[PDB]
Amino acid sequence: DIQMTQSPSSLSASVGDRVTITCRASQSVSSAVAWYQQKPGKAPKLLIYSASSLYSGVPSRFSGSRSGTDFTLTISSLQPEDFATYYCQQSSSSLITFGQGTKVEI
Amino acid sequence: LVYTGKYREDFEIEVMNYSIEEFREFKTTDVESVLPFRDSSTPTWINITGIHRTDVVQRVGEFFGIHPLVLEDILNVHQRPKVEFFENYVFIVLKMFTYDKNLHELESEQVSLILTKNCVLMFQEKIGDVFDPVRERIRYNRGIIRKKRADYLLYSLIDALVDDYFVLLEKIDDEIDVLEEEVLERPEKETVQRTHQLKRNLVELRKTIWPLREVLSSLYRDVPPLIEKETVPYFRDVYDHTIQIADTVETFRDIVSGLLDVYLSSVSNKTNEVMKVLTIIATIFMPLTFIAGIYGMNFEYMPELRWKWGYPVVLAVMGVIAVIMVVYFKKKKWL
Amino acid sequence: EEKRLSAKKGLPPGTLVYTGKYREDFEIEVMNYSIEEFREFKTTDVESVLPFRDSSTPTWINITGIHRTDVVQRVGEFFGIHPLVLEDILNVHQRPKVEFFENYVFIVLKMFTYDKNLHELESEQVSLILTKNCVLMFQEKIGDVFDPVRERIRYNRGIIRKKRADYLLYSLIDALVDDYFVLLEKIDDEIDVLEEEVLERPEKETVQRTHQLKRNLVELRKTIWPLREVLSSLYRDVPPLIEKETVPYFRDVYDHTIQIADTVETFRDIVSGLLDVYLSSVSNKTNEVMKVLTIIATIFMPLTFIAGIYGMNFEYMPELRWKWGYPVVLAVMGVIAVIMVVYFKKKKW
Amino acid sequence: LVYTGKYREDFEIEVMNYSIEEFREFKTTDVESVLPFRDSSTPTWINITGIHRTDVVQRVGEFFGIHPLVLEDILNVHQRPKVEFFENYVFIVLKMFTYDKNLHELESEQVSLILTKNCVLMFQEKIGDVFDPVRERIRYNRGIIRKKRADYLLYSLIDALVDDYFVLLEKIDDEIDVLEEEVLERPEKETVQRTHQLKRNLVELRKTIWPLREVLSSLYRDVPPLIEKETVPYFRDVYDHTIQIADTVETFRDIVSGLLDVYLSSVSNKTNEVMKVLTIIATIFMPLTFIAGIYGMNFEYMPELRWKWGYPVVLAVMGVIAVIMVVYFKKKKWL
Amino acid sequence: HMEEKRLSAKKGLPPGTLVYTGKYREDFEIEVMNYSIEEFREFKTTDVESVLPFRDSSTPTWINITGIHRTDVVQRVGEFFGIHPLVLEDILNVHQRPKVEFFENYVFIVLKMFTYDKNLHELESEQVSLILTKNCVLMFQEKIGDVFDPVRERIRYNRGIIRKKRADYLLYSLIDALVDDYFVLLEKIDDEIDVLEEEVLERPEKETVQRTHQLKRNLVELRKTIWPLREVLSSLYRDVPPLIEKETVPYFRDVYDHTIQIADTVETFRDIVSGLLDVYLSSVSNKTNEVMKVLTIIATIFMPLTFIAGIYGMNFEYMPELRWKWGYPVVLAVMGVIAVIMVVYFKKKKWL
Amino acid sequence: EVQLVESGGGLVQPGGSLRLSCAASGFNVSYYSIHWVRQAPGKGLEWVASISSSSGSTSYADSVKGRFTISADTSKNTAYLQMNSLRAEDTAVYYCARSYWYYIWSYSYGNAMDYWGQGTLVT
Ligand SMILES: [Mg+2]
Ligand SMILES: [Mg+2]
Ligand SMILES: [Mg+2]
Ligand SMILES: [Mg+2]
Repeated sequence: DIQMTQSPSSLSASVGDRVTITCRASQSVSSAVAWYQQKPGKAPKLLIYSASSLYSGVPSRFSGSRSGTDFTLTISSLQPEDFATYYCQQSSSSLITFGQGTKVEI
Repeated sequence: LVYTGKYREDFEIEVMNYSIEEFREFKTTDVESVLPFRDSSTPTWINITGIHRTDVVQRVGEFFGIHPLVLEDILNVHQRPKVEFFENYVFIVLKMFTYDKNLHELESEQVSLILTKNCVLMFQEKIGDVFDPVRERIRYNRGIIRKKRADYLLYSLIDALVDDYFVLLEKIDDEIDVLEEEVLERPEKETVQRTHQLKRNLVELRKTIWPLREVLSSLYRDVPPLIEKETVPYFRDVYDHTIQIADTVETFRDIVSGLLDVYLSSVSNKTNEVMKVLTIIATIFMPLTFIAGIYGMNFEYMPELRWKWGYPVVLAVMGVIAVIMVVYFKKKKWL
Repeated sequence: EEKRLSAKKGLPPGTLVYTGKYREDFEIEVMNYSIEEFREFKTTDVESVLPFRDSSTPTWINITGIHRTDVVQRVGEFFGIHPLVLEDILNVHQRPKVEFFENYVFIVLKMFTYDKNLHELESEQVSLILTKNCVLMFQEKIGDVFDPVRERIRYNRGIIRKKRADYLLYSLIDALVDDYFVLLEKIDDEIDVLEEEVLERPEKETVQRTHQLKRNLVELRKTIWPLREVLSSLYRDVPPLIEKETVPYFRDVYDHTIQIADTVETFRDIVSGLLDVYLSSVSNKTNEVMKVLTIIATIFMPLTFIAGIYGMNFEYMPELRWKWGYPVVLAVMGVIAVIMVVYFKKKKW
Repeated sequence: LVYTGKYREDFEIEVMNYSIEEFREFKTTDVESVLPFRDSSTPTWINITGIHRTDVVQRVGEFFGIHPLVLEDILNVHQRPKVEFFENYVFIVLKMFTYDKNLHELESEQVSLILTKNCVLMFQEKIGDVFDPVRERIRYNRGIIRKKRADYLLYSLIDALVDDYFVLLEKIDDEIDVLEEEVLERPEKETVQRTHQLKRNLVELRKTIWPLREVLSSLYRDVPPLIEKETVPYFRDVYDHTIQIADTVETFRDIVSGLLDVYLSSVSNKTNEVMKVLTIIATIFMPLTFIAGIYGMNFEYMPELRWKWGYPVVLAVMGVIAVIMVVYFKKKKWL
Repeated sequence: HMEEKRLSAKKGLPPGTLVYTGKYREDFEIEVMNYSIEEFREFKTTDVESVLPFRDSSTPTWINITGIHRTDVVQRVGEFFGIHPLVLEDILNVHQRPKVEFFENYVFIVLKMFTYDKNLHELESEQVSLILTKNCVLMFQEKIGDVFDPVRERIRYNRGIIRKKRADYLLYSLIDALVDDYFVLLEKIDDEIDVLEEEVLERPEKETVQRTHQLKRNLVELRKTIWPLREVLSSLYRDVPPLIEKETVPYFRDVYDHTIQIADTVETFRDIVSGLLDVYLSSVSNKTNEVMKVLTIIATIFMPLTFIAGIYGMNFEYMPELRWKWGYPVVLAVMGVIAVIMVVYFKKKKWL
Repeated sequence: EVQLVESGGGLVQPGGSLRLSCAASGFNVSYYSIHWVRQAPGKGLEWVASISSSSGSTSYADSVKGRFTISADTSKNTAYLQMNSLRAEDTAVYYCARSYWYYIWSYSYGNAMDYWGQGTLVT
């Protein structure tokens, strides 16, 4: 089993400011980590895969980065719909594992 | 008949007999206990951790019928991976690697395996190994290893070894990424040392993995009756895994060799900057102190009479000359 | 060509995985040009293009977005294509190659794009499969260099309508080689720009760009040599699938590859020298600073101690009240400075 | 007819007869012993070393019906490895190597393999060879070399000579290991000498490896009528090992080229460090001596005579100037 | 391309003239070796007509035309032997890379013979053209001297199988001799690289730069010649023109492999010269570094000491220049201590 | 074009068993992987199981190891997750997700759950 920690537990901010969320692992995983949105009452939607690659149709304000076993999601230019609950995954092993979950609020 | 290795700290012998019904195992230094299992119809995994003691190795060889040459090869820790086949036993040498995150180097251990009849004999060098997965699979009946004959045990040992190679590759990828940010953002000399160490480590990985690919390919294609026709596709799987490892090591070496170029070429233009600051400071102050010496020359025959205020005029002249030096510079913007 | 699909660790057995990083779009376009009439059929469904296997007239099927692995697997199964051929199609990180099968010919090629203002050379793999009287084609992003063949088929220009699928394959490969030529022209433009910039303005950005060009040229070498090999093998023997009347045309393509190969090392040589030049050039800049500094020493450092030699607080000093001693010694000092400056003008420093 | 070898110190003949039922050993230097043994049923192997004694080599050649052109090629030592196929026998030219310490230059050895019927012979210029593995395999009855004919003898000798490159590159690995610290902590001229001596050794090694692969391919492709199969896949394996050697030597060449580059960088950085020290000293002291020379004037009338112990005030001003001068360097991480 | 392969049109020249392009006008000679299984006859002339009747000789014949500067002889031979004017222009076009052209009646090959003179480190090239037609082989050489002497010795003394076979084997033999000479020149290049390494390491002279740069240009030209020759041998091996008779096609694979080795060697030599330039720069950098260190160690001791001397050049109304109890001796002790500390620092930093 | 719909959950007493069905439209289960994920309301996501119908290889989470049984009917083009002996924590929304692998290096592979279903409550 492998566990991922996503911090901060919460982040309150306005629009137009960079929003950064970090995410780490018990043992290092190469890049098979993905970032997902979640609205209240809605299924998760993929944002980032391979720790740095934008999905199709995702807006470019989101951007993933890697530094060893430390992955980050950044929102350079926030938009009013960005506030939601954000999740990691790990795909390196056959045993997928998420983060705890970070919620962005106003 | 001398042990080439320099490690003699610990020695132990550990054995597990197993079957579909029930399994037994023991961890004792007695060397006679392994002998009766030569006659066991069940498959058994017999491991001798310490190979520094030549007497036990000779006794095991003479009991199990190992040819003297390969028995001597077993003690030879400095040997490239290979295979050898006999009418009753086969002999394969592999290498196990330990890599530390903080200490940027890797240690190599020679692991010998001999397959004969229903028994697989491993000759390690020291305590600590990466066969815990297959060992736990045998102990806890997880997987289909217990049902199959003694050959699946050898397959599982090689599988665990290649999995250890994969976790080492994960660690190397981690360190390469970190080094990429380091060289891009903090270029210095200890970075050069670290990159060079990493390059040497990948060179060693390549030069050990290629013979191992040959080992697996020969063991697959040759397929003697001892190795059986039921483990063949699993050995093909291990061969494909070796292909993955080799390609990954190759691309990692490409990246790490490409890391150092721009930093190394970046030299000789910092010398340009230190020269720039040196020359701008010299051409300002040294002529100014020469002027101070000239108009402060102790000759006793000078216009020391003030007339108009002379000290402010001299200070203003110094300031004006400094300003004209400042203006004269960066007109060609070289600085 | 092996009887078994190669396994991977961490994947379920018999899995086909796309390797590249292109997933934006997907498209299928079919051109069934006959001896008298042609058809153009653009779609997103895959069951519509499949029946075109047994068309008597030559057919050109083009699929963009091989990121959709299921479509590739379906088309491979419907056309009697080996699973390893599909694994090769979906594996981007491999050099150009050719494989001859009893029922089809498989070719892996690269087409490049070069962008100004961002000195990045990008390679996109295309797979060509000549099967019976049809040509399957697999790209991985929208846009290609085979438009000239499209207009040739559309407007009946040329010979393509007269001939069978082998000539279509030749046309596609020739178009790809022409794209290589225009790539070489762009790299020539940039290398001239870089040579001038390095020779007259050496900074860090110039070295970064020069090494980027070095890696780009290395990649071009690595992709152009297998291309030459596969064109050779295409025209050398090829008994089964390609008629003899076509193999002279392939000959020409082979010749072109040789030229391209030669040119790249020409380029390579230049850039392989360029780095060295940069070093010399930057040293030259430092030399100039040297010159200035040396001058500001030669006419100013020695004067000081003579301005100290008879500027001491020494009681036993004879020329304390000499008749205009200060003007004459200062005139001698100025003469020394002027003549030494002229001496350095003799060295042109 | 004419002797061209550089060495003439030793002259030794040793013949091995290997058969399933028994093995027959040669001693002494009896030239007349080999000739009656020409047509032995069991395959045999003959080593003649020190062909400087020409009469022996012409005698054995004439008794064996060898082409005089083959003898002329054998005597010549400045000849590249190539194979010539004849109806009666086959002729192979090849080179051994040896490496040495305290005189870093590897030297080659012309060896002419001749396979005629079940006999295999060769002509060495110096005592000793890398044939110890095949010799001990034959003597100690290891593997299936004993059963097979002289074609497997040729295969085994060629494979042993190819595997000699592994120990050669291990020696080169040791030398690179020494050079690592030698250059990473002692940038000096002899380091350059040693490094590029290694570079030239490696390039010469590859230059010789290329015709070795050529001759192995020539043996492997034609499938001579005398070599009636069952050994060709072994020659393909030798080809694979040759590819392995080429790749490993190229990797080592890349490593040593990187070493030369890092020596370049070290020299440039030492120049930078020296001139940075000069720069810091000049920067911090030129304004200080300028301030000192400002108050060295000789004006009769001065307005700065007294400011509440003005001399300590100017000393504090100079100290502040020196502090800020040494400190602005600190932010920029200059030195 | 290959657009109708018709004669070009230079503007200085008249419409149809063929002009020699090289720079040798000293030698002219025609050497004929007509050999069969049992006998062989050879001779040397200067009258072209006397070698014309050898076209229809059943036995193989080797015609050699030294001094192609005489365009009249070349054009007469081309007209008699039915050789296209474009091939004649290629024969006379010295400034040209190696190539091979297959025609219905003959095979045209362009090769370069390289010579390297020690103590004048430049290499010269001489274009040799081969035309294999029916039972005859025409050779065209720029000037006297050739690497084909071993082939002549093989023909004269009846060594090897060269006497029995046809003209294709003779073409093979000539190309093989040329490639052997290429190996010889590569060996000479290696000797030059060794000598230049000695010179560049021990003595960072000015002229060593010129030697290394001209060596690098020589290697570039060597590569630009080797590659088309490798393609020529590849085409001879694989494209199997009808005039090679298919029995000697295994003979050309050996020459192809030799060209492969030559190309590998020239690439390695180019890399070695690239390393030479870096080593030269290293040595020159150390040479400047020594004097930089000398200047630094002078300045870092004599700027603070002159600063100490100047700081007491101050003149105030209230001054401390009044001597303490032996203030001058303690000032001298202070400056001596400073100098000792600085020289120790030089010893600690290990330079001077 | 791709849609996932789940059916067969919402209420069952603890200690029982219930099977959730995942029906996929405009998409073939043969060439892709299907993941069952769990989320307790007000809490985080939790992976449960993965099935690749092409081979039948089955992966289970560390929480529900052996407890659950996942399969896929290729002919019916559905994915079935049968949960046994439901515990107190198992009351959550179960989501069905499509998976596709990508490429990082020759030794590391990772998949992304690009498509998701609506998700069904289970208590
Ligand atoms: Mg001064
Ligand atoms: Mg002064
Ligand atoms: Mg004074
Ligand atoms: Mg003063």
